[PDB]
Amino acid sequence: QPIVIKFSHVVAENTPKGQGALLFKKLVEQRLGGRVEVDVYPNSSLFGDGKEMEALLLGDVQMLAPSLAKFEQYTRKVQIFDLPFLFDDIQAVDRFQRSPQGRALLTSMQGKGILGLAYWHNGMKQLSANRPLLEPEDARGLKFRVQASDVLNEQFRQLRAISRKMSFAEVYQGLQTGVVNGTENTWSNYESQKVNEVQKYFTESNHGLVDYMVITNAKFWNGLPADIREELQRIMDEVTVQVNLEAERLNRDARQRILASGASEIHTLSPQQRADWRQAMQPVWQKFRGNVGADLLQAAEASNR
Ligand SMILES: C=C(CC(=O)O)C(=O)O
Repeated sequence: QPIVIKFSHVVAENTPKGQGALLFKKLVEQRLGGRVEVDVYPNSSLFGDGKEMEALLLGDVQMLAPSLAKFEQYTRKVQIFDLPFLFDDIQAVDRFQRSPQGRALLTSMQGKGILGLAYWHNGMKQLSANRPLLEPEDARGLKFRVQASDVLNEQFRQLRAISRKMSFAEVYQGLQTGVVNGTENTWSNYESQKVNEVQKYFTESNHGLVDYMVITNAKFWNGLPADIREELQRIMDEVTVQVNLEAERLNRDARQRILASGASEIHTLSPQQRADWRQAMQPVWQKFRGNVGADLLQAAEASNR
């Protein structure tokens, strides 16, 4: 009789998405009277990148919240969120997500059996490496780990660097062993996974973002009793507010803990240095302009107002 919802993810528990998954479980327990139960599998403990979606389509899991950079095998529209320097900050991405177009992207993969339920924020991305990254030319010849995204692969190729798509669980070992010597991520991801132990230099570039689309199997979700589906959506909407609030503070704490370690430095780009990094990376947009389309790019650019 109880409907079971298995929510798998790849991040540590002490994170926006980690706390969000646990909060969803808690609120379902406190409000659904045992009619729904939620199991949460963090840190790739059940499924890591890629495999998670294969499992979602098979029904081995009922809920995921993957980075918006990881949907190119289902749609090419969500690639917009990966374009470097498109969004000035999370407030901008939030505006885009709220737009009619941003809301419609939650159904962009419905024909493949994937239903989006919400956007969760994590934060802006920074750059890391074993050498200082002050000017774009510093990235040349480095090997950067990226999420499984052609946009992100091309971003570093544009900087004359090598890109290596790797699952999130593999980043630490990849950097520790030299398979990669740098990467990009939020302060939360870096500190939660202790990647600062293997990256001496960080650059607060805010050159992109890590945000998530909470997703489910359309067949499973659309097959739930209406009253339960609606209540679960209402809970999810409350959980979204909480995740979005904790994301900001968790990212600030993570930065402080990295700076306090003494084993890693952080360089903050001047507005002009940032413009130069933007100038060097923005050419990549031309490669995806066709996939995303002029309207989405217009809406995203308008979100910076
Ligand atoms: C974005 C991530 C992980 C995530 O926060 O879900 C990554 O870099 O693979």
